[PDB]
Amino acid sequence: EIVLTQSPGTLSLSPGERATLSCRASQSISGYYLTWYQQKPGQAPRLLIYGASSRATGIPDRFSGSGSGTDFTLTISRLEPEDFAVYYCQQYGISPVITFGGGTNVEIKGVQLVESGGGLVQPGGSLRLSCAASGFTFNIYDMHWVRQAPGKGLEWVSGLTTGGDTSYSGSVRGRFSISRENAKNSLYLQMNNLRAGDTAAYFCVRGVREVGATGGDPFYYAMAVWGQGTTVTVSS
Amino acid sequence: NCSVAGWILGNPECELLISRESWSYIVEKPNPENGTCYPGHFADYEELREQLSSVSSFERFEIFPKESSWPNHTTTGVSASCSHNGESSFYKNLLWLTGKNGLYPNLSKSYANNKEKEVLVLWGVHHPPNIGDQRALYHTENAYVSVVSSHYSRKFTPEIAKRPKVRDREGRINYYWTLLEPGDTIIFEANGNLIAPRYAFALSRGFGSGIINSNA
Amino acid sequence: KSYANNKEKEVLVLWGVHHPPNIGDQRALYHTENAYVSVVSSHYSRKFTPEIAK
Amino acid sequence: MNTQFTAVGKEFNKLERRMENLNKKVDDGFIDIWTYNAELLVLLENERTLDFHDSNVK
Ligand SMILES: *[C@@H]1O[C@H](CO)[C@@H](O[C@@H]2O[C@H](CO)[C@@H](O[C@@H]3O[C@H](CO)[C@@H](O)[C@H](O)[C@@H]3O)[C@H](O)[C@H]2NC(C)=O)[C@H](O)[C@H]1NC(C)=O
Ligand SMILES: *[C@@H]1O[C@H](CO)[C@@H](O[C@@H]2O[C@H](CO)[C@@H](O)[C@H](O)[C@H]2NC(C)=O)[C@H](O)[C@H]1NC(C)=O
Ligand SMILES: *[C@@H]1O[C@H](CO)[C@@H](O)[C@H](O)[C@H]1NC(C)=O
Ligand SMILES: *[C@@H]1O[C@H](CO)[C@@H](O)[C@H](O)[C@H]1NC(C)=O
Repeated sequence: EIVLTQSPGTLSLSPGERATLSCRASQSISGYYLTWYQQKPGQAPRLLIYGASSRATGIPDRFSGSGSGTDFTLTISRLEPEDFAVYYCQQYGISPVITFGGGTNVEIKGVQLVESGGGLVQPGGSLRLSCAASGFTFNIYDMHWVRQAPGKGLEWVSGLTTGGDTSYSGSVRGRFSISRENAKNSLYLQMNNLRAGDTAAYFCVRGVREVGATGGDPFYYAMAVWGQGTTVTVSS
Repeated sequence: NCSVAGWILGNPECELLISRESWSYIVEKPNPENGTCYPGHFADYEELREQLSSVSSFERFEIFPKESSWPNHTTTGVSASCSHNGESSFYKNLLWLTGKNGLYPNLSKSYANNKEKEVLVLWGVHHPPNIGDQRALYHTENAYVSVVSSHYSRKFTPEIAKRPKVRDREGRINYYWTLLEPGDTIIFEANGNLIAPRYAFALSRGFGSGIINSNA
Repeated sequence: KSYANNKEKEVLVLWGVHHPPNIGDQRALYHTENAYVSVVSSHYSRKFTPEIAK
Repeated sequence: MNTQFTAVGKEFNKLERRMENLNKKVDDGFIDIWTYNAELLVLLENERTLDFHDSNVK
């Protein structure tokens, strides 16, 4: 899937101010296709906006966007020091491959998952992670594992639909391996042949309602919810 | 353990068994376990059983390949009750269709026989349990389908109907089918809310063979 | 509106579909020239959208 | 007798009780008629067999 281009990776602005951010791709890419996030360093991501217009749950009404085709845009009605944060640009490829903009700091001038196993290994070695589910039906949604080096643009390691169609990146594939358990309500990621590119924080991520199930659940082509992630490192 | 529904449609817990080209008679139990994983009305169940009482020739082919039939509608979604060893799936012989990131155009497609044998075709009509699926997937509260032939034709325009949980499903898709002879054509037209054919059943008739319920 | 069985016996239900002889009844009573009914079940279901017929 | 390559049974919904109770009555009608004719045939044929033997010895 296509390379993106955020605009800007950091900005510095004052209170009582708008903020225009433009994430644009190589090709023209149809616009119920992106979703937009924030994150405080120390906190996991949070969901804000989807499909270049429309707005998530648990919300003000200030962040509002537009744009289409190649150039997608999220604008901001008002700035506040509580917003001091890196905002992200995450798109679902038709090649079923999430792609990532590299985060955009706002500087202001004057139910759940749980991860398992994050830590150290030797390089060239082997280690597994798990995740486990709480208070929903892990049957339904389309899952993704994600990585993040500290203060860097994200990278999408892997994800899988409930019908078993995998998607990895061509560099990462073969070295990582996933497996899913719905009856257990848990997820697995056995990993081998690990190098310093894997020295980063990771996240387990619950995505998309596949087609069909009982609930008061809509769907987007966005995330559903994140996990709190965990650090993984090779060293000696 | 399978139903006729689970057999014909492509339930992954039911062995498809394309190698079974023809046979002596049909064997079931009285109380078949595996009906449809996503429930729904299946009209003229009796008639299809009687039509499939017998076999002279019978086989499975790919009327519309999943590849290249539906570029402009996303094809690959499934549901989790329809599953295989605890992993989600959907019936082999059929397809969902939905938009290209919420981009539903409407369809008109068709097929007529070149094989010179008789043909058996299935499709479905979507009844969501809530409206947000309807607007989100297909982007019309309007429904209108027209499945058309010389002899048979019919249209469908459903609404939402809040049904109870059945196999963790309030939604329904009502299944609809027909025979089709050599020379004759089918058309499908729709503004969505469809189950389309991937594979269709080529056949000749048979005579005199039939159906058993039995646990022996 | 809806109903399902708690009695565990079988049930027999009736209803009707209105065809006025004039339109002033239609607008006055119900305030739609449109008619659309949907009586729905698992096995049986059907809809109705009639007009006036003198 | 002539035994066809037959399929006996059927099944129906509850919106065709006409065909259900009909096909019941139809089939039971046939079953009873074969039953009656056959049973009288066994009784009478065995009677005529006794008479056949009796006559031969006489
Ligand atoms: C094929 O038939 C089998 C046998 O009936 C189906 O498996 C059974 O499905 C029932 C559905 O009610 C399962 O009970 C349910 O269990 C879940 C928890 O997993 C719970 O949420 C429900 O409330 C209900 O208790 C039952 O455990 C299950 N048994 C086995 C051995 O699988 C199967 O689903 C059918 N498959 C298809 C593709 O039709
Ligand atoms: C048909 O249904 C029976 C249900 O009685 C299934 O029986 C199960 O078999 C598995 C092993 O195959 C056992 O682990 C379960 O405990 C059995 N359950 C019961 C209730 O007997 C049987 O497997 C099914 N067969 C097919 C081919 O679907
Ligand atoms: C999809 O729509 C475009 C419209 O430009 C058309 O060129 C293409 O043939 C369409 N494909 C299908 C499968 O309808
Ligand atoms: C889809 O249906 C609407 C309904 O009026 C119609 O205007 C439009 O032209 C249809 N499009 C196609 C591609 O059939």
